Amino acid sequence: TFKRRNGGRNKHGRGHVKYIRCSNCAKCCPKDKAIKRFLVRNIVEQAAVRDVQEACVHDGYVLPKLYAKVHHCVSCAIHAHIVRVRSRENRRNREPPQ
Amino acid sequence: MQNEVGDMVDLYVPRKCSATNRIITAKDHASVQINIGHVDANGLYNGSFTTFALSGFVRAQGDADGSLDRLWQQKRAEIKQ
Amino acid sequence: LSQKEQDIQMMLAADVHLGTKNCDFQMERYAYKRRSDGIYIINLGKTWEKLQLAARVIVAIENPQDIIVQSARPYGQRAVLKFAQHTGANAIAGRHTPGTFTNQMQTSFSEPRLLILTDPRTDHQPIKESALGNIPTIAFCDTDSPMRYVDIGIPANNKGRNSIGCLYWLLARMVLQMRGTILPGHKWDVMVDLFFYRD
Amino acid sequence: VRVSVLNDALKSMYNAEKRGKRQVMIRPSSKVIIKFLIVMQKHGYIGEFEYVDDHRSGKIVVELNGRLNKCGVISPRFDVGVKEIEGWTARLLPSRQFGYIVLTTSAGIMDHEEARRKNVGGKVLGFFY
Amino acid sequence: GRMHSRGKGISSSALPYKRTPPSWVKTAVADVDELITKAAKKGQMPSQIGVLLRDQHGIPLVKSVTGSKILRILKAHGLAPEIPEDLYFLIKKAVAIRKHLERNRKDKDSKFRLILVESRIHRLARYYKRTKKLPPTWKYE
Amino acid sequence: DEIRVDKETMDMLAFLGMADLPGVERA
Amino acid sequence: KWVPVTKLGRLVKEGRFTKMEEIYLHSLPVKEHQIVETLCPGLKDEVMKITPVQKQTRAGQRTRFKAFVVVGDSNGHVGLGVKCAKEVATAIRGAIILAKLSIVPVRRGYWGNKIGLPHTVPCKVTGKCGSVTVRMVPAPRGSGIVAARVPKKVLQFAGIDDVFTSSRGSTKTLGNFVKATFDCLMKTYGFLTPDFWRETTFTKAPYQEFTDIL
Amino acid sequence: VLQNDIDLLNPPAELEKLKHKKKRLVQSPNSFFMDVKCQGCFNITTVFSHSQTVVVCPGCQTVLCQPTGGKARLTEGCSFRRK
RNA sequence: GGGGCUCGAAGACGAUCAGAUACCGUCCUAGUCUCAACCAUAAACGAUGCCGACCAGGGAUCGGCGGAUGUUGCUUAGGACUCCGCCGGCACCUUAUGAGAAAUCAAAGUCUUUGGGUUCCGGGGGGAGUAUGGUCGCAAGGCUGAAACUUAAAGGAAUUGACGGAAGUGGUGGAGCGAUUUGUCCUUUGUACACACCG
Ligand SMILES: [K+]
Ligand SMILES: [K+]
Ligand SMILES: [K+]
Ligand SMILES: [K+]
Ligand SMILES: [Mg+2]
Ligand SMILES: [Mg+2]
Ligand SMILES: [Mg+2]
Ligand SMILES: [Mg+2]
Ligand SMILES: [Mg+2]
Ligand SMILES: [Mg+2]
Ligand SMILES: [Mg+2]
Ligand SMILES: [Mg+2]
Ligand SMILES: [Zn+2]
Repeated sequence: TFKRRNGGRNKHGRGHVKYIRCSNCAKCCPKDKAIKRFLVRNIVEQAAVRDVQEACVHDGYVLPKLYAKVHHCVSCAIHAHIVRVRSRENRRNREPPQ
Repeated sequence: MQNEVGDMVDLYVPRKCSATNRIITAKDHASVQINIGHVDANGLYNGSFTTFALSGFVRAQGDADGSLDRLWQQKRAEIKQ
Repeated sequence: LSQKEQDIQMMLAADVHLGTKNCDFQMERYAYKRRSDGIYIINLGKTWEKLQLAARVIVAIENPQDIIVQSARPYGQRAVLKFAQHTGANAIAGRHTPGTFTNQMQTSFSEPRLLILTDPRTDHQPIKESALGNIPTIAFCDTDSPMRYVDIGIPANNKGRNSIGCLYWLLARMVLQMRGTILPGHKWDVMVDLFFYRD
Repeated sequence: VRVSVLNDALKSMYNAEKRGKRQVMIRPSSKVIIKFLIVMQKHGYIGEFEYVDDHRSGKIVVELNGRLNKCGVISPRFDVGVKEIEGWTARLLPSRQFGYIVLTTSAGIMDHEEARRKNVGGKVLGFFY
Repeated sequence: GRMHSRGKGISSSALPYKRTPPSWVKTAVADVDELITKAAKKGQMPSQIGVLLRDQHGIPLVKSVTGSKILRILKAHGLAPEIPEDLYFLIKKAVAIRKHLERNRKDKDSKFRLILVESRIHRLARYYKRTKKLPPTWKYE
Repeated sequence: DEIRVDKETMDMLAFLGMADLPGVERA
Repeated sequence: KWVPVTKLGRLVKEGRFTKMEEIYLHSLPVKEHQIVETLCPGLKDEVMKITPVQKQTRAGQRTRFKAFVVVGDSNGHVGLGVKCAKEVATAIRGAIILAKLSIVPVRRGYWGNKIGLPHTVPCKVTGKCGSVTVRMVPAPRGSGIVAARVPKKVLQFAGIDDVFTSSRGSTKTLGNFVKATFDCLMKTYGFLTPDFWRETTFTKAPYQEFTDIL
Repeated sequence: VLQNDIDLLNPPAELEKLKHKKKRLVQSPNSFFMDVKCQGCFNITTVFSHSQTVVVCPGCQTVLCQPTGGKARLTEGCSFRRK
């Protein structure tokens, strides 16, 4: 039984795709197959935000952010609940979270 | 089918689709039969009509509307309706 | 003016020619051109001729009770019930009961000789059921209306109060004129306003 | 590549007839396809057909009347004597009452009944019914 | 289909139905013929001669005007190439690739393309020997 | 009366030979 | 005794119909078995097989019984019914009603000279259900039914005297074997032959024929 | 559209222009020859619309057309008429 | 032969463990990099050979071309956007009028109404890609490739249930070839279990 039409990856009209290394376990996963998330967080937890914005010499100072594109293998993405097992009908939905 | 004696041997003579000429079978429940009434001058409906039957295949394809519209144009031309 | 001219006058008043940004491949035979922004303009002589053919079909049904008009839409109810009131057909409004045309043990069981619908894409369930009981269908089809199991698809704007009201009022007028109810030398006393949806 | 233009013609006609189309375009055109189409028209299985000259291999536009169940070629064009026509018709035809096998004979391209009437054998082009 | 690739392009020229010269063509037949003779005299091949007669002269197609093809006209006046033009160009490509490989040994892709080019050369040479447009013992090395 | 329509729809009306007593350009 | 719930049932009850081919002409769905009994009286009835089907449950297995029933008048009408029920007797009773409700016309022809009454299939015809494909070849008079036991019974009820058959696939699956044979018999009034080339006259449907009664 | 709504022998001429050159009833080229009129000098010098050669005015003047992927680009300040 | 950062078969050690020649941790040899010469094997997969014809709809996208556009930190064209087409390409969505054991597939369709051309290749499960012979290779191995004997199933798809050291009851009608299912909105999911994981 073939579970997915794309075989669990994104590879059409090409042969080899270079792999990445999983952020958690350092597993070798193809770049097109690995689960990829772009996390834009703040260097300061929502809580420390006020305390830090207070201890600032410069009154006008937007707190810098953190940008990171995180790579995950299937096992770690499922374990971390980044992706969850879905019903047969819902698997064909590729739309990002509504 | 006629016997060599000269008798009809078929239980019945099934209708054919007016668009695709296909035989309309007894269990073809998607098939229909449309009666288009005839109007004389002043728009009154005479009581006579022309009949078209469309197989379930042509209706399932979606070409039933266009097929019926073409058939009606032709007959209307011919009978002056 | 001619009767055709007057009817297309009312259609232009009611935006019955205003299509959608998308046009179905089996409805392209009625779309005349495409507006610059994307709207297809429906050829309204084709709409008038389809209405005339539908009326010819309806008046040939010598028992109007064998005709069902349905609108799952909210702007079609008034129009559908008034069309049934004037023509003499049956009007179901809102949800069709899956089984109405098939389940002979249902209380809502009916065997209509003709099924008139408002939008083939909002009314897909009764069309699917009519594909199981040899029921011919008349529908008011938009540019994007699927044409499966539709026998007389009138090309017209469905999404819209005025369009639905005008289309049903014209169809009822044509049916009654062919029946002789509206005498040819006289107009129809009912205005199109009573076919519109009330908020 | 195009190996048998007759096969493409007959298969396109068969697909169009199944689809309910009333016209089918044939490209390329050939004398064998026009001769097969004449047999088909003579037996009433097709209507008008039109050869379109394009100073190349031509085009044929055939009117379809819904009377076709199937038309196909036999490849290879097996040698068929007059005596083997019965076996071939049993193999390919729905009944001994209807259907035609088209043969290429030195007397011309013809249906199997006409081949029997002149006692001429040849090679099988195809069939239609 | 491309003989040596999966490409399925259909780009090509489409000759007009009218096989006679357009009324605006007024060049006399002998004029175009001697123009072709000069063109071949510097060394142009029939394809280039046709290109030049098309874009620099009022000659859309030589066959329509004269009634004959360029290679036939050149053969009539004894200026046709010894090696046919397509084979000449294929051999030129082959020797260019061979020179490149004599400089570049690691170019395995160019080696594969050279194999394809020489396969095309052998095909076309076999056809030309069968049609007697090449010496019966003509050999490519 | 005062049926404001655009160029494409007036084209259709013309193609249908429709004078449209109130047919007016929307500009 | 019988209260007809459909428009067709009302007309059949009153006697507006005499034969089942008037229903066949208009492809009307038959939803009351009393219609078939009224219009096709010479119907026999035979249970082809009883099959136990099991649905695995938490506590053991839930066994139901599937009954295959073939009806027919041996004169061009055949029907097949399949009903699954908790009791065998009700499974058979339900399948007989279903078999009557699926009574279809069967076209019969002549292998050669059209002498006497039709005795075989008019043409080669095939039916498929699951992996089972059933072919029927017209046979000369006196050939009999050259078929397996399952298709022979259906051909006997259809009224076919002579026929050659061939089958491929898992015909051991009797539901598919019997369904494929029934589909093959059904597709026999559907092959267009030059004798059906005459244009249809389009008689009135019984719905519009008796709108005064209905 | 639906081919049942058209005649394959008499196709609508509006939609034949947009078909590929080879996919028409009778294939014809969509190229043409033109009488290019330069700025001041007569030099009609017929040019192929899809010319692959840099056409130069007879009096060794500036270039008149530029080869491109498709139709040749006439140089700035030149008119033309189809032939 | 050179290079040898990192990582890292083997190895050593440290843990965990009932045991732990493993999983976890540390240091690491060959190797990982390169040159010359070999090797010719992968779930080398779309598990789908190639060429050709036909047969649904749709919107994206890439390359080229044509047409129409009205705005450009633009240098009239042209670029950049926008819209409409044509050809070609990687694909995607819907649908059955098709096919299929189904999963599913717009080809895996145009098949008992069976024939466009051509190559390779399978014939219950093991023994067995084993023995032997031959051939290639330095070797590792590659290619070709049995039999004796043994066995009543093995296997595929799908259904229900049970389990998971996974996540959070008829009737009639409708769907399915069907087991079944809908109705009934513990559920979803995986399963090689069905005596049902105490498997
Ligand atoms: K993924
Ligand atoms: K090219
Ligand atoms: K494209
Ligand atoms: K049920
Ligand atoms: Mg790979
Ligand atoms: Mg291998
Ligand atoms: Mg493989
Ligand atoms: Mg491969
Ligand atoms: Mg075969
Ligand atoms: Mg074996
Ligand atoms: Mg049920
Ligand atoms: Mg699995
Ligand atoms: Zn991981």
